[PDB]
Amino acid sequence: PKNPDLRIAQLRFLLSLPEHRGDAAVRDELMAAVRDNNMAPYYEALCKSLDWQIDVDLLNKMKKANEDELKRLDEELEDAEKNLGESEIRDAMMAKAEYLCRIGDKEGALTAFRKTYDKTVALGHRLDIVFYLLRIGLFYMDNDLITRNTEKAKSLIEEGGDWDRRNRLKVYQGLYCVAIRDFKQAAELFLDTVSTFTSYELMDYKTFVTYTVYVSMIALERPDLREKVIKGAEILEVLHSLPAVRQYLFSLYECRYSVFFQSLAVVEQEMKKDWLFAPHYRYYVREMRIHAYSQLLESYRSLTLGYMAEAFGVGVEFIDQELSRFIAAGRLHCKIDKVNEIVETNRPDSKNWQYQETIKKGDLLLNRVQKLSRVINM
Amino acid sequence: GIISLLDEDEPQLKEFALHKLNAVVNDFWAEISESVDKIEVLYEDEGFRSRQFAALVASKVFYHLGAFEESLNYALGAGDLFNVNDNSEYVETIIAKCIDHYTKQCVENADLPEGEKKPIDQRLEGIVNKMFQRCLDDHKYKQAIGIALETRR
Amino acid sequence: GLRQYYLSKIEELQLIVNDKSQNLRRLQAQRNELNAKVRLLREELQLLQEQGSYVGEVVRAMDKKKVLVKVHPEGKFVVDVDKNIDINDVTPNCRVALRNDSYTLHKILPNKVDPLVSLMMVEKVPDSTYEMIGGLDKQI
Amino acid sequence: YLMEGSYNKVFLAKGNIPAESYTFFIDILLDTIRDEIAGCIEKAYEKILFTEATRILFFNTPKKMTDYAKKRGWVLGPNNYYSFASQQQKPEDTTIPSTELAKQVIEYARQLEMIV
Amino acid sequence: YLASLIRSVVALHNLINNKIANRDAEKKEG
Amino acid sequence: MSEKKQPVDEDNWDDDNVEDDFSNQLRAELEKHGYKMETS
Amino acid sequence: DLYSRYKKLQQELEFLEVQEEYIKDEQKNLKKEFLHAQEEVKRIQSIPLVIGQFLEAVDQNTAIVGSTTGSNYYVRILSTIDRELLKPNASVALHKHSNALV
Amino acid sequence: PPGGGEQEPPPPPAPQDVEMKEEAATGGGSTGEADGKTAAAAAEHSQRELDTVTLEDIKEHVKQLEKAVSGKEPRFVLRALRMLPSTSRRLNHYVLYKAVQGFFTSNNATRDFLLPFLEEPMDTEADLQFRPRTGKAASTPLLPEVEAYLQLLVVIFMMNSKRYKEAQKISDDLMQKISTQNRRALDLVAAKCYYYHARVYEFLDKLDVVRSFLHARLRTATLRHDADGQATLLNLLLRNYLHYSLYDQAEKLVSKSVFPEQANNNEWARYLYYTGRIKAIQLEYSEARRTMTNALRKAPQHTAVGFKQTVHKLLIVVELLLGEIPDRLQFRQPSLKRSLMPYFLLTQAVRTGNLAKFNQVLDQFGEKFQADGTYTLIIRLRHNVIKTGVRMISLSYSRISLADIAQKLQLDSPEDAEFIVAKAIRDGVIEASINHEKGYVQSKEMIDIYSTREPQLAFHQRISFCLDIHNMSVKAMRFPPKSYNKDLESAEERREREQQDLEFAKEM
Amino acid sequence: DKKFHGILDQGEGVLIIFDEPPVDKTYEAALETIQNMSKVVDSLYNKAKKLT
Repeated sequence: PKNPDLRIAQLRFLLSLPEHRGDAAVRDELMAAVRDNNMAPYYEALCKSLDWQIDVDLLNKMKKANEDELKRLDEELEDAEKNLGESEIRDAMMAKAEYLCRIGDKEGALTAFRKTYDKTVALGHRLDIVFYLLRIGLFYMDNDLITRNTEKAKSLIEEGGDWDRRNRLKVYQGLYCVAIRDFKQAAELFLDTVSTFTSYELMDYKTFVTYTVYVSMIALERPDLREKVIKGAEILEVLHSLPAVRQYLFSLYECRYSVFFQSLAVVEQEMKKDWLFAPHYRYYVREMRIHAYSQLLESYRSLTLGYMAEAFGVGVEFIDQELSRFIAAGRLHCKIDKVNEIVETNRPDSKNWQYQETIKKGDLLLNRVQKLSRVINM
Repeated sequence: GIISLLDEDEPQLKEFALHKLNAVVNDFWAEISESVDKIEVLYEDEGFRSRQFAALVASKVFYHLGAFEESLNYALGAGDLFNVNDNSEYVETIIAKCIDHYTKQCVENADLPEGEKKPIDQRLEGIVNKMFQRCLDDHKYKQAIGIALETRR
Repeated sequence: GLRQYYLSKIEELQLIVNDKSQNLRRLQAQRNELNAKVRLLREELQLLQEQGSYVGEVVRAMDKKKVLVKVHPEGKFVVDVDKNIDINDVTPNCRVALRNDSYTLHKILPNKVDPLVSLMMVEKVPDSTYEMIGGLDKQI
Repeated sequence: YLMEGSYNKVFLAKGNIPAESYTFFIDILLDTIRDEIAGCIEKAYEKILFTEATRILFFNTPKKMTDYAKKRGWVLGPNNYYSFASQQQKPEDTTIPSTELAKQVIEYARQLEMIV
Repeated sequence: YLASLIRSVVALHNLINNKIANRDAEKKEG
Repeated sequence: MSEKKQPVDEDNWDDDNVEDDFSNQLRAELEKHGYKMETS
Repeated sequence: DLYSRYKKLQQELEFLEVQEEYIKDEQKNLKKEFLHAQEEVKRIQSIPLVIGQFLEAVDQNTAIVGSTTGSNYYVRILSTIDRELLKPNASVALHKHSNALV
Repeated sequence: PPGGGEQEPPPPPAPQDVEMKEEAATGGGSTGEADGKTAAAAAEHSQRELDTVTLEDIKEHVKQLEKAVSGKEPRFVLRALRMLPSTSRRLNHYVLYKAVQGFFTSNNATRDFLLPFLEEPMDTEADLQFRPRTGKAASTPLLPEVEAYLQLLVVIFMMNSKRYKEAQKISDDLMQKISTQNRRALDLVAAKCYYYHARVYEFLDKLDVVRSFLHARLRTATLRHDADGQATLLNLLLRNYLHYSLYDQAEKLVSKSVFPEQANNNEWARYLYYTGRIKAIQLEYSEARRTMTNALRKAPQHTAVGFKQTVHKLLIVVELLLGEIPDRLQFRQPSLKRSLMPYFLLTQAVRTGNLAKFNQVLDQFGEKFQADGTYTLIIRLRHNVIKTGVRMISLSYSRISLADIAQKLQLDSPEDAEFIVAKAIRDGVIEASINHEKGYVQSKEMIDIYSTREPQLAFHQRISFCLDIHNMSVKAMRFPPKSYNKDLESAEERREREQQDLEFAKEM
Repeated sequence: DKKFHGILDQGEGVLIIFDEPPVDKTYEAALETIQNMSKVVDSLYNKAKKLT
């Protein structure tokens, strides 16, 4: 049964990576682990965990009950094929091979699922099997197997409208596009926030709301922010339940820059704590800083540097080493003066920077077909 | 390193240098391969007791570096010290140039022998008819019938 | 001197033989494909002057390499076959190609269409499944 | 240190030799940097007085500043070294690209239609 | 630059179309 | 084939460029700002 | 023999040298004639042209049409037609005697 | 005795079976098809010879109880291999020594007994004119001596076996190498034996004899035959000259054999690396990063710790000498975790602008870079670090005092911070002026590089290159048109029947 | 909010106004072709690299 199954892997993260944080995760992970027949997924989580020396009877009672479910599948198959329904063996393990998917590993899942895929002639079970493959490929981050059943799913979204199987799917493309650092696609898959539902994997709808605002504040510009997230009632009333996030969004839009750092270290700190964000929190706020520098600094031309400490966020030499590392980083289009204490900006035309990415991609694909040209013909 | 003492202006250290140009002409052969070519300086100099051995080893070092005509001309003017041996992998090198330039000159001399004929350097035909006598004396005449055509004589 | 002089001519020349011959072998086939394209292109103006081929409909075959073929607009004909066509391969109710001057049996086109597939195509029942059944499980 | 613009440390080493005399070598080194400073005056600088560039090498007031001030510009003036930082004439050339590109575009057309 | 860039990929695809042609011809034909 | 003698013996790159500019620059910004509220 | 082993072997270098220049000449000559024959086939189109309708094709470059006289035929194509302008119900052109695609 | 008596008898039984199919068929085709037939058309026994290298590189490990490699040498040394009336009994002699190994005890080749396995080229009608047989069948026992190398009374046996191999080698060097690939096949066999020769007879011994001997072996190359001795005898010339310090690098400039003309993607592939470290130690001027890159992209699917780690190191060592730098650890295979630490930790500091951070790397892993000997190239990077600093600050700040920039660059001295920055103008890393009286350094805003005719040059480098890869994709793909040879017009009898039916339509 | 664009001065309150429509249409439309053809060559791995 894979419907509560994501919290398990999130708590494997929460057990493993925060090294100080190693008590309650091995409490509640055990609470869900040595019940509900979980047998395979914790031997190396036991390696990361302690010895837990007497696990042997705990193993044997649960592989014993697993043996009971296995042997009653083995009691089901012959009366199933004896008087036949819709091939009631695979009609049994199209319900209980998902039990074997949670309990056993991915193999007893996958050969039974690619097995049972050829039975149900309508997509109403096929696409749910594909959803199960999406979820376990999400668990073991099967980054090539998700690319298969995404398209193999999408091939079955045509016939019918199936918007509880299409808008539902857009959640999966959004979570994979936020697993990878694809933010402008991630908020775009997080466009709706209406047909999105009280799901199994974000049991708080508001956690999904926090995710789509965290990606949207990078992914879109002011025109969109000043129409979409500011006037959405369905997005507004759920952040109305949030004291910090409602402040965190409106500090940027309402030009409240100094408290924006205060809330920013909170959101970045929780994002540092967060599973499936934790790969890219260091990429997030380094973009948030230079974006906030763009928003304030593209208003004036003759703004001094000593205004930004008290007006923007404290620390003059911090603004010095920060801004430089960004002009030096080839973004943040201005040119700071030092020994008269002023910051001067410019405007760049969309002809050199638009050229720059073209020489990047052109040299990249030239390296690509260069390499494959070396590959073929020995 | 022995190339450094080519500024002595005493006609015995040139001879002491060309003592060391025939046996160690494979390791720092690479060293004096292109760097110093003062063979023709002492070779065209009034300083004798050298100009005899030097065009030999110039005909060694300029050979492998594609200067087949340079080693051919210094092969001609090198002297009795040059053709004294035919017991190496080098007589094969010098006859494949000298008989070649000989007979391909002698096709033009087969056109116009009257006037502008060859200034033979006294072995340019001497090893032609000499190595020809080697072909006569080595009992082979299915080849001695052949080069006798090839000389255009 | 004929060993180290004369034999060295042979080891040299063969290297020019081995790659100039190879360049020749590439080059003449490189002609040859284009030549076949040229004469194949010229042949079509003569070949397109030929008359067309009739389509027919085999009812059923009979004795001595013959069949019974009825064109849609015209009448049934007893014709023979060509030598490259098998009787068991000739199925009843199958279309053919047919030459026109002697009505010799030419080829065997597609498979027409089963009179029932046309029928259900006309009727167009709304195809269904168990997954669109609303609460009729005891009747199932 | 001669690779980068370490100059003063090089003239500290000059003298700070621990090994032996090395005098013939550090006098070639005393020169091959004399023309280097004698070029380093020739960058876009302000009016340098008769003290700053006078003391950048190792002289008080000989006529060696007349040797360099008459050798190059930054001429002897009213406590003045003259800046002829012109750098004006060389741009705005289309014709040399209108010959070289006239070569290169034909070179494109050769390996585009003519079979090779 | 774009047009020449695509042309090489086209001819390379023809080379793959050639390889598939000669290989699956050597063992099959003999 | 592949004789190869012995003389000697995404997920990864955008994080690596964050490591390129940002390999070790203050790591955990949480209190430096509050240490500059009283100095700045 | 040993002497003929070089004379007769340079002889075919002289003899071999001509043919690559020769096929070098044919390589352009069949192009320049192939353009001449390239247009030559389209005289069949001309004027006196009857109209049928495309149905389907057996294979590469041979198809099945239905004449507006009423009867269907097994017909040949003309080569220079872009085949991707055919689709299903194509109105085609048929030669009035040879009865092929035009 | 039961475990050895059950596990030890199948080893002979296996390998002898596969060795009656690899080099028995290579014995039939490599000698019967190159000594008597052409091999330029059919030289598949050379890549088959690569297979009978790669099997035996990893085939033997143990000191050979049961005589499973040590019993091969009493077997495989009684080889006349003259003709089928003398080899049809040799096919029985691949079976009789199985009865000698199994029924009896054979001769245990354990560090003492190789000399009665060597003296076979005289007896049993063994010869040397079939040097396809005696070179391959010289190497095939010359290998497993030196394959384990087992440094214990195996250097003189190796050595004398190499002396018999040198006798066969002299018969190749002087004795009738014409058109048989007598020279050419034994440039592969000579080439491979130069390595075991060079594994036990280089670092132990004095390779410097094989310097002048290698000038003789290279000397007879390029005169008689012009391939595969042009290849191997130049990297094999190079590999200790790099290791040592000979002047042959400008020798390698004036060398003719810098091309060996399509040297089979091993010698040709690594050759570009071996000439890459040449201009590395002779001051990379961005000339050889394309041939370092070329040597990297011409390397096979073996491993990286062979040499691909080393070219992956030096290849962007020299780009750190330039100033540009890509990301390196981005393919975490068998090296982009193990060997990168000190090196990626170095370029991590190089991509910064900090001065003594470079020293914090160099004290930390100076000896590790001395383990590779790259240290004499690592030492000069401070120039490039300060170019990164002056380009960084000169790009970032516009009007900055010189009394700040040495303090941020921890240079400790403004008075020559005039001079480093001064050279930075004087070379071309930055343009604008310095108010030396005041102290501020101003920098102009140079924008619009688009109309500054340059990215046209960045195009024109690549337009011609992509036309070249198109044209090479034309030149190496016209092979296909072959085999099939008849395009019939239509027919003959159908043309006659068309004449009959047209004659009947004309009669009608 | 980019409904207007220009600059705002703090020294004396001056709105320097400037505009041009830049060439947006060319380089990005040429650029997305490149990321199509990247996926094309990735498909050429799936018919060339595994195959022959």
